[PDB]
Amino acid sequence: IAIAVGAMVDAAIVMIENAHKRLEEWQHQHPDATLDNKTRWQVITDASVEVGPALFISLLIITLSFIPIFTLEGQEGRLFGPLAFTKTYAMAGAALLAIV
Amino acid sequence: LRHAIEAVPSLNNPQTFSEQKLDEALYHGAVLRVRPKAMTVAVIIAGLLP
Amino acid sequence: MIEWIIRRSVANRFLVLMGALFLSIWGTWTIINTPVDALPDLSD
Amino acid sequence: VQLKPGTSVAFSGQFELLERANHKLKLMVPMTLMIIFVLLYLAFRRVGEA
Repeated sequence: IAIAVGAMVDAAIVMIENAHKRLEEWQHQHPDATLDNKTRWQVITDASVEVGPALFISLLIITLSFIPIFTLEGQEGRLFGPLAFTKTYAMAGAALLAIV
Repeated sequence: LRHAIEAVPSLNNPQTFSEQKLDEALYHGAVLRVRPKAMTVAVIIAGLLP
Repeated sequence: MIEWIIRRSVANRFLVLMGALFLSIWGTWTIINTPVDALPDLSD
Repeated sequence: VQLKPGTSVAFSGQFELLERANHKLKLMVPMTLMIIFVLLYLAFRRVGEA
């Protein structure tokens, strides 16, 4: 619970900065005179374009990698095991929900 | 890095084969990955330290 | 495919917020009710 | 009334499963309202309509 939170925070700032730097690069193009109210819907997809495949799948490794320790177990699986299955399915939906 | 080489350098690669092309292109990705990954080592070293 | 699931999720911004509340409330309920112990998970 | 040494008292009646169900329905009716709105907002999406 102290490990996953450390392996969740990484990608948790990735879909943030990739968007913050995807916006400063848009606000850097168009004339700042007259603006619009759609930007906060295309910044969504922008970050989605090349962060969905990256992160989701990348942390989809933290699971199958945290499984080996889960496979061996008589006490060690109730030990370091629950700490494995957690952050995974989390990331899956909590990444699209984080990116939301 | 696949899109950094896919950028303008890509249309140039089959002709220019320039060192100055992949230089500014990999320098392009550089500023990009550090921006976030710099704040990752932070939340981890200053998060798993307590 | 991986993209589409992110696309329709861009939409339904309201449902995802609720589905997050049903998940946050369903998680707040189990984080307490679930057996807490300093007991190092048994043996044999 | 002083309880003579070696005895005790316990309270149980028809409210055994009364206070339970009752109080527990107050932990379901919100869930059902939260699922009511999820179904009304699902076919109309107009908040004021639900």
